[PDB]
Amino acid sequence: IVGGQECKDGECPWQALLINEENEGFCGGTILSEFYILTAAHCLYQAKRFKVRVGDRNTEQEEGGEAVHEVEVVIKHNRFTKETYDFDIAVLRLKTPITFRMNVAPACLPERDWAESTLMTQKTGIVSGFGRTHERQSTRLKMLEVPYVDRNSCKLSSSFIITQNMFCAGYDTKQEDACQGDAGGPHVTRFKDTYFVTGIVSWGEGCARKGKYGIYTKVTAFLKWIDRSMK
Amino acid sequence: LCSLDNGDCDQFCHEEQNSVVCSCARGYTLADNGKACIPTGPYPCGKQTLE
RNA sequence: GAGAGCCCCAGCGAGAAAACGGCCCCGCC
Ligand SMILES: O=C(NC[C@H]1CN(c2ccc(N3CCOCC3=O)cc2)C(=O)O1)c1ccc(Cl)s1
Ligand SMILES: [Ca+2]
Ligand code: NA
Repeated sequence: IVGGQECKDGECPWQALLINEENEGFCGGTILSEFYILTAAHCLYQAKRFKVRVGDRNTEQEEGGEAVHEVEVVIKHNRFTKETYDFDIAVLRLKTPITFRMNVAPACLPERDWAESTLMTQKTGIVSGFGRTHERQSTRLKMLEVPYVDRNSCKLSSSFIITQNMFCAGYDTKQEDACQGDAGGPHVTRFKDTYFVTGIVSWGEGCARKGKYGIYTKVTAFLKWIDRSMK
Repeated sequence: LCSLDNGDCDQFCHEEQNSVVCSCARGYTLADNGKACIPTGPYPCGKQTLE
């Protein structure tokens, strides 16, 4: 995350970290249930093999309530393409159930129509992760408030096609954005002190560049696919 | 209805037979008042953790 | 909306050194 703040104790308990063979974090995830993690499809092409860490906040100091879960099942969206990053979504089923505790709790899946009318129409959402702090990876979990950006502005701003499975969030010139390493992580929207999954960190042209935004997988278009993928 | 302050619902609001209907995400129960959402267990979805 | 042709299919099926088309989600006359 570029700019933003640290996640303080218990503030981002739905954050998951995908970790490769050398225990290096490379992508984020969002805890949905005891067995299921939401992530980006393109994150499945970064590491040879990986596990999911949850309940982590400072990677440098591994003492506390962190736990690494092995992935039983990967459920990538059949329509994902790396040429466009369209359908940038996957669901991981874990071999072992997550024990919810301090810093380990799922984000809520909203109903679609309500999500569209009530969450997507909010001023801002919250993105989080362990990724780089400029365009390089944070040792501490960070969060950032990102304004929703209208589709027409987003499309004009972009060098790549913005599909209906994507939305923009962040700032025109202000040096705040997600970055490399945050992909697959949570974009959640707050409504009366309850946080609902609204996006997946997908891609951006660099990080915090002027006249560019963060591109997120529009979770509302995938709520049905998610339900299916959670059995 | 649902455009007037979410129909007074804590979470989901839907318009049904000219009337508001509130509902809640899995892991919540609808309160007696038909509007508030009540956690069933200690770690309900979407809540920042305190202990 | 519907029907069809194809494309996709790391989920449930089936099969053959564990990203290798019957069904759920899903795309493109
Ligand atoms: O990971 C990010 N970017 C870091 C890196 C990744 N990246 C980047 C990666 C892919 C694509 N795209 C665009 C979609 O078609 C395929 C493709 O190739 C564009 C940019 C880039 O230019 O820098 C992000 C920045 C903001 C958000 Cl939100 S995610
Ligand atoms: Ca730690
Ligand atoms: Na920007």
